[PDB]
Amino acid sequence: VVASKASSSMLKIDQRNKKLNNRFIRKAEMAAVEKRKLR
Amino acid sequence: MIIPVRCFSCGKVVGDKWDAYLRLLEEGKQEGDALDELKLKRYCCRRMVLTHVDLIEKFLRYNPLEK
Amino acid sequence: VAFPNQKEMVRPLFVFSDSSITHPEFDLFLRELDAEGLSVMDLRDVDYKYHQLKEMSSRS
Amino acid sequence: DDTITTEDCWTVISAFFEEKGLVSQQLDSFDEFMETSIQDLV
Amino acid sequence: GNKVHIGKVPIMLRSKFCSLRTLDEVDLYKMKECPYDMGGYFVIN
Amino acid sequence: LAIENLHPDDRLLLVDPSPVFFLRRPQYVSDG
Amino acid sequence: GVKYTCGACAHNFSLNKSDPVRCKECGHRVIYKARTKRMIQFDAR
Ligand SMILES: [Zn+2]
Ligand SMILES: [Zn+2]
Repeated sequence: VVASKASSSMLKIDQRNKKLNNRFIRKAEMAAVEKRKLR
Repeated sequence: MIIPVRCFSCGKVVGDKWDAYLRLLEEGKQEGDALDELKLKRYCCRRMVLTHVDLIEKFLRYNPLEK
Repeated sequence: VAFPNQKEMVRPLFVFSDSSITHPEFDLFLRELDAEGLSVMDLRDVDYKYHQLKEMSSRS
Repeated sequence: DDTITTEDCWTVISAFFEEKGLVSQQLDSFDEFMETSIQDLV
Repeated sequence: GNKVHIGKVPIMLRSKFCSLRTLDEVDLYKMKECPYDMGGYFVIN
Repeated sequence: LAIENLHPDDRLLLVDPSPVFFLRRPQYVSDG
Repeated sequence: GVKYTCGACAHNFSLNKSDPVRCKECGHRVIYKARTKRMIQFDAR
């Protein structure tokens, strides 16, 4: 394929952002559900 | 298709900051911090770089019609 | 192909040059033909070659 | 074990769309028609 | 008695009998086909 | 090291002069 | 008399309104006309 530099950078950014989202959103949801439970 | 030259709302030139924005995002900076480092204060300008989709990288993958 | 003075040669197409044959070149070719004892193509044969090329180039 | 959050539901939905796709029913029906239906009609 | 030709059946794109089921991502560009195209339709005339 | 490796009391010293579930980080390839 | 371009190998050639519509070197059935030699001007607006 020989992808361009911009496309490779975008792929790396996408992988990092996917990992960060999968971590942070799940953590925030877990934090919220326990508070909603104890109320 | 490709990053617009001027911001639609006010008219600031944002067409020269796409490569710098991608370089900053490559280094792990967050999108808000990257936009702040480029001195994009007004959110009208921030939406131009934040919501741009780069389609020319898909058009360029087709074999050129001439040679 | 073959030079008159020299011997037979098998050559690829790209060796020939698009530039026109100069007067000294044709003179040397004539001198080599005279040395070997050969003649030049007849004007009737020249016209036949010209017509052949024109037919071939404009053919469909 | 551990609880299942909304993000896990979206992971499962992503798996669904990775396997099936959005027009899987058209292609599956046509593949069924070509593979076996023509022979049985004959 | 052998394989007699009875007709021509239109082929649904990206189905099992389509030429684009194979060809990976790179060759899909050489054939001037959009990788985002999903198939599921016929081409008549 | 990162902010996590910082001591909790030293983290308390980092006062602005938490993530929210509905602010995603933008992507470009999506999935499917 | 008028140039043409093949649809696959992008090879320039010409036709005389009597040759079959075909690329001379790869035999493709689809060819395109070449751009005009006139001046093209735009208002940049
Ligand atoms: Zn602006
Ligand atoms: Zn061709």
